[PDB]
Amino acid sequence: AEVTQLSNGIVVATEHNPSAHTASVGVVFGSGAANENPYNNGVSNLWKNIFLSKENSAVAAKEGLALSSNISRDFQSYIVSSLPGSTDKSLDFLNQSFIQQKANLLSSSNFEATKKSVLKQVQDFEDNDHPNRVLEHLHSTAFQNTPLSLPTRGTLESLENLVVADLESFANNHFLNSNAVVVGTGNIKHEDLVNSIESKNLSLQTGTKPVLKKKAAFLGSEVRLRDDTLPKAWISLAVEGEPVNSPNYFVAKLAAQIFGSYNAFEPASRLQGIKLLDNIQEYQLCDNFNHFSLSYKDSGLWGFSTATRNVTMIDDLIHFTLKQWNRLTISVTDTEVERAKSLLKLQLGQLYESGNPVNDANLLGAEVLIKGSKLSLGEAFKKIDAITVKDVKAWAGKRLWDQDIAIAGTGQIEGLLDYMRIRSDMSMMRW
Amino acid sequence: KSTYRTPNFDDVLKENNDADKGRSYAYFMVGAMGLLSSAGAKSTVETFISSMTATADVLAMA
Amino acid sequence: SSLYKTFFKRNAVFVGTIFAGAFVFQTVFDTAITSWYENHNKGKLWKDVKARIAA
Amino acid sequence: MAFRKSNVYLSLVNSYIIDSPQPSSINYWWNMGSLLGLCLVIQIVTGIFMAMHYSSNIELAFSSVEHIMRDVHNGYILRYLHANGASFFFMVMFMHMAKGLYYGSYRSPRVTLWNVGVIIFTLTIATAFLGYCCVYGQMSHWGATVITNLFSAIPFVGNDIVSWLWGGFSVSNPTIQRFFALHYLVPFIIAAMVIMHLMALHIHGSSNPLGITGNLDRIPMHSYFIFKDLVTVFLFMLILALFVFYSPNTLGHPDNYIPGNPLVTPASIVPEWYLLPFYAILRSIPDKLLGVITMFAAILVLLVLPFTDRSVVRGNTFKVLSKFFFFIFVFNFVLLGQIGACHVEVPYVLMGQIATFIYFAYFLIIVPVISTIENVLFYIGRVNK
Amino acid sequence: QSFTSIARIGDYILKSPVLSKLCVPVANQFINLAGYKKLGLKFDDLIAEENPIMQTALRRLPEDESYARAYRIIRAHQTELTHHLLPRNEWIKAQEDVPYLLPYILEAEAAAKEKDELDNIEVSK
Ligand code: HEC
Ligand code: HEC
Ligand SMILES: COc1c(O)c(C)c(C/C=C(\C)CC/C=C(\C)CC/C=C(/C)CC/C=C(\C)CC/C=C(\C)CCC=C(C)C)c(O)c1OC
Ligand SMILES: CCCCCCCCCCCO[C@@H]1O[C@H](CO)[C@@H](O[C@H]2O[C@H](CO)[C@@H](O)[C@H](O)[C@H]2O)[C@H](O)[C@H]1O
Ligand SMILES: CCCCCCCC1=C(O)C(=O)c2scnc2C1=O
Repeated sequence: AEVTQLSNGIVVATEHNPSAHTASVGVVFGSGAANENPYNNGVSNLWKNIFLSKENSAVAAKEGLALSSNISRDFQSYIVSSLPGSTDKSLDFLNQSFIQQKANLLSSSNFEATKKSVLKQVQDFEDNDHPNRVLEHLHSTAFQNTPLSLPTRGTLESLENLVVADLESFANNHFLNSNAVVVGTGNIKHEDLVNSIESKNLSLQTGTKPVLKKKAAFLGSEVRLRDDTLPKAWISLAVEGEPVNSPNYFVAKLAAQIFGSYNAFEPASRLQGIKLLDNIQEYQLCDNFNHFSLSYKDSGLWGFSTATRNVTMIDDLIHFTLKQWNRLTISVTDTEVERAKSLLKLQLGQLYESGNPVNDANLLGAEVLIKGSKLSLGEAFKKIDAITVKDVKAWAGKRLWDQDIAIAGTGQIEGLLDYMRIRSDMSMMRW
Repeated sequence: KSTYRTPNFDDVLKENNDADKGRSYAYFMVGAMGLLSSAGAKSTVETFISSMTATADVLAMA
Repeated sequence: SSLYKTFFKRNAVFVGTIFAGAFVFQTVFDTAITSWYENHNKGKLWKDVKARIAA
Repeated sequence: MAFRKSNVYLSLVNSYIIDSPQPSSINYWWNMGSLLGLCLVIQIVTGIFMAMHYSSNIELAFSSVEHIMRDVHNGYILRYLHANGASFFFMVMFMHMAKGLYYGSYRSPRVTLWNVGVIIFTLTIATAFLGYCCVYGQMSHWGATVITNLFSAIPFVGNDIVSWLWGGFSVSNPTIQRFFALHYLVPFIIAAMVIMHLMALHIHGSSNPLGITGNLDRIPMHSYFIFKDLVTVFLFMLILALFVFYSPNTLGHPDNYIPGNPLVTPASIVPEWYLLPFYAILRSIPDKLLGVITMFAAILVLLVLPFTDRSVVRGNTFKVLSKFFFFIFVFNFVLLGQIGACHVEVPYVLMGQIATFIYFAYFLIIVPVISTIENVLFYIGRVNK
Repeated sequence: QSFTSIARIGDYILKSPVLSKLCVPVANQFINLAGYKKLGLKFDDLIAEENPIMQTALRRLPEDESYARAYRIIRAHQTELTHHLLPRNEWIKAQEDVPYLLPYILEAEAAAKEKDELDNIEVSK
C-alpha cells in the first residue's frame, strides 16, 4: 500500500507489492483520444496496434517478455510485462521501441498490414458490440464539438485516410517527456527501477510541450441509431457528471452504487436491495442495466445503460428508473446510503487490488498524471464512510434535479419516447 | 458519413455565457400563463355561481 | 435573466405561489381598470351628473 | 373473424352482452343489474315526454301536472309510470345492494366496482328528490325546504349556501325552476356513472354464490343469461303494471294533491318510503349539526366494508354467524323505516336510537368481530395439532 | 386477516386443554352447519384466491392436488346450479377435509413478511 514517486528529469512512479510473481514496466502519456482532431482521430489506436505488431512483439517474446497497451480519452499507455528478475530487459525494449525503432516500426509493409487490421477491428466493433457502440456514441453527442466526443478506437473515415506522417506528427507532439510518466508495478522497488533509469541519460525533445485547445462542455442532446433488425434495444442515458479531482468524485460514485447493476438471469441479482427492482421485475422491463459515474480530466458522465427485449414497455423502464433517481434529491434513506458504502468499498477494492500488475500500471500512471500523486485505498475508504444523506441530497439537487440529459441508443428503439418526455421526468410536481 | 460526426447546430445553439437563460424565460412564461389562467378560471366560476343568487327583481323590501 | 434566479432559483413557479399571485392580481387589476375607465368617461357618468344636480 | 368481433362498435356490444363469460352458477339475484338499467330507461323516456307539457313556474307547476293528468292523451299513464317507477327503482336498488352485501361483492378485487355504486346511489337519491319537488305539492315544498336547509349546519357560511341554493328569501320561483333544470340533468350523469360501473365490472367479471373462482367453468352471456334476464324483466313489468293501473297512489302521499303553501306545514309529515330509514336516523339525534352528520354517515359507512370484513372467504353462503347477523341488519333497516313513519313519541324515540346504533355497529363492530371468530373456528375444526 | 395470525390464535387454543375441549366441539358443529362438504368441497377450496399470496401458493401446489381441486370446484358449481346437493356417499368426509394448501400459504406469507422487513431495516452506527 505504498505510493512512491520521484522526479529527476523524468517523473518516475512505482507501487511495490512483494508477493507478485511478475512485474510490469512502461510509460504512460498524459494525452489520449481527447487530444486528437476529427480528422486524425484514431492515431493513438494505430500506435498501440503497431507497438503490438507481429514484428515488435516477436522481439520481446524471444526475450521472454509480454506486451500490453491501452488507449483512453485522457491518457495512453505502453507496458511490458516480465519476471521479477528481468526488470531491466524491459527497460531496454522500452527505449529500443521509443527512440531507436521509432522509424523501424513505421515501414511501408508493417503500417499497411497493421492499418488493415484496425480497419477490420473498428468495423467489427460498430457492426456487433452494441452496448459499447452506444456508450461511445453517448460521449459523442454529450460532448459534441469538444474533446471528449472523439471515440477512442477512431472513426473508419479518419482511419482509412491516415498516413505514417500523421503518426510521426502526433508522436512528436505528445510522446514528449513533460507529458509522460514511467510506471513500475509488480514487486520491484522504487529505488531498484529509478537507478536503471537515471543510468541512461539523453532527454530526446526536452522543453517541448503539447498543443492546447478549448475546454470540454456538456450539451443536452441525443443520437438515435434505430435499427429494427436487431433483436434488442440498447440505450444509455446520463447527465453531466464529475471530473477526476472534484470534491464530489465519491458522492457521485456512491450515488451510482445505490442503483448499481442488474442481470435478470442471475438469481442473486434479482434479490439485491435496490428499490427499482420491485418496479422492473413485474413485467420484466429489461435483461440488464448498470449505473456509472465516469470521470475524466475536464468533465464526466453520471447515468446508466440498459438492454431490453420488451420493446413495447421501454417508456416504463425509463420512467421508473428516472423516478428512482428523483429520490436522491428528496427521499433517499440512511440504509440505502449505507448499503452503497459497503458495496463501493468492495468494488473499489477489487479494482485497485487484483492479481494483475498491468491494471495497476495503468491506474498508477493515469492518476499521477492528473493529480501529481495517487490516493491510497485506505484514504479513499475514510472519505467514502464520511458521506451523509445530506451530501447525496445536495449533490443530486445540483446534478440530477431538472437538469439536461444526453441519450443514445440502437436497435428496436421505436418505443423510446421523445426527448422532452424523458427530460420532464428529471423532476416531480409539488405544492 | 460517420455517425460520430454530429451535424451542425450552430444556428440554433445559444452561445452559453448565461447557461440558465432559456430556462429563466421559459419558466417565467409558463408561470405567467399559470397566473393569468387561474385568475380567469376564478372569474369564470364566480360568474356562473353568482348567476344563481337572488335576481334584481326579487329583492323587494316589504 | 438573473432577476428570475433571485426569487425562484432555476426552478419553476409552484402552484401555491401561482394561486397566491392570482388572488393579488385579481384585485389590483380590477382597480386599475375601473380607474382608467371612469377617468376616460369623466363628465358622462352618474357620479359627475349627480354633482351638477342639487335637490 | 365474425363481424360482431371486428367492427369497432359491435365488439363493445359483443364483449359486454354476447360473448361475455359468465360463471355457470349465478342465481336470480344477479338479474337485478339489468333490471336497474331498464328502470333508468323507463325514467328517462316517460320523463322527457312529460317535460313537453310541464311548466316549471311556481304559479303553474302544480296545475301543469294536473294538465298532464287530465288533458294529455295517456298522460296519467306517463305520470303514474314515472312516479311508481321511481319507487320500483329503489326497491330493486336495495336488493342489488343487499345482494352485494351478502355475497361479498364489495370485496377485492371489486372495490372500485362497489365505490362507483355508492356514488350512483347518492346521485339517485338526489335525482328522485329533485323530481319530487317539481310537483310542488305540500310535501314538495317542505321537502325542498328541509333538504336545502340541511346545508345551514355547515359552520360560518352555511346559511349563505342556503340562500344561494334558494335564489332568494325562501323556497320560491327561483328554487323550483332550478330544481326542474337540475332534475333533467342528473339522470344523464347517472348514465355515465353506470357506464363506469360496467367498465369496472368487466375487468374481473361477476362473482358467484359460492364466493370462489368462476374461471374453470363459464358460459356465454348470449342465450343463457339474455333469456334468463327476460324472465325477471317480465315479472318486474307485471307487478309495476298492477300498481300503475290498479293502485297508482298507494306509494305516494295525499298531501301532494294539495298545492304547496309557504305558511302551513302539514300536521303529519311522512317522507317517501325509501327515505324513511334515513329520516329516522336524522330524528334520533337531538342536535342539529350532529343530526345531519350522522345521517350522511349512514350512507358513507358502506365504503368501510371492504376493510372491516376480516374473513378469508368471500360471502356468507358457508357462514352460520354471518348469515344470522346479516338478517338482523336487514330487519333492523326495515324497523328504522317503520320508526320513521311514526310520531316522535315515547317507545319510538328510544327504539329509533337503539336501531341507529345497531345499524352503524354492524359495519364497525359486528362484521369485524364475527368474521375473525369464524376464521378461527374454520381452522381449529380441522387442524390436528 | 393473515393465515399466520389465524394459526397463532388457533394453535394456542388447540394446545391448552382448557379451551381445546370447550371450543373444538363448537367449531366442529359450525363446520357441519356451513355445509360446504355436501357440495364436495374442502375448506381450503373456499379460500379467496384473488391476491398474490394465494396465487403463489396455487402455483407451488403439486400437479395431482391441482387437478383434484379443479374437479371439486367445477363439480360444486354444477350442483349449485341444479339446486341439489351431492348424494351423501359423495360428500367430503372429515378425514378428507385436510388443510392441503395451508402449508404453502404460510410459507409464502413468511417469505413476504421477511421481504417487507428487509426492505425497511434501519441501521444503527
Ligand atoms: C325531463 C326529464 C326527466 C327525467 C330525465 C327524469 N324525470 Fe323525474 N320528473 C320529470 C317531470 C317533468 C316530473 C314532474 C311530473 C311528475 O310529477 O311525474 C318528474 C317527477 C319526478 C318525481 C315525482 C313523482 C310524483 O310523485 O309525481 C320523481 C320521484 C322523479 N321524477 C324521479 C325520477 C328519477 C328517479 C329519474 C331518473 C332516474 C327521473 N325522474 C328522470 C322529468 C324527468
Ligand atoms: C352500492 C352498490 C351498488 C349500486 C347502488 C349499484 N351497483 Fe351494480 N353492482 C354492484 C356490485 C358490487 C356488483 C358486483 C356483483 C357481483 O358480481 O357479485 C354489481 C354488478 C352489477 C351488474 C352485473 C349483474 C348483477 O346484477 O350482478 C350490473 C348490470 C349492474 N351492477 C348494474 C347497476 C346499475 C344499472 C345500477 C344503478 C343505476 C347499479 N348497478 C348500482 C354494486 C352496486
Ligand atoms: C358481468 O355480468 C353482467 C353484465 O355485464 C351485463 C352487461 C348484464 C346485462 C345488463 C345491462 C347491460 C344493463 C345496462 C344498462 C344500460 C347501459 C343503460 C344506459 C342508459 C340510458 C338511460 C341510455 C340513454 C338514453 C337516451 C339518451 C335516449 C332515450 C330518449 C329518447 C329515445 C327520446 C325520443 C324522442 C322523440 C320525440 C321520439 C348482466 O345481466 C350481467 O349478469 C351476469
Ligand atoms: C383549469 C384551471 C386552471 C388552474 C391553474 C392552471 C394550473 C397551474 C399549475 C401551476 C403550477 O404547477 C407547477 O408547475 C411546475 C411546472 O411548471 C412544477 O414544477 C416541476 O417541474 C418543473 C419543470 O421541470 C421543475 O423545475 C420543478 O422543480 C418541479 O417542481 C411545479 O411543481 C408545479 O407546482
Ligand atoms: C339521504 C337524504 C335523506 C333525506 C331526509 C329528509 C327527509 C325529510 C324530512 O326530514 C322532512 O322534514 C320533510 S318535510 C317533507 N319531506 C320531508 C323529507 O323528505
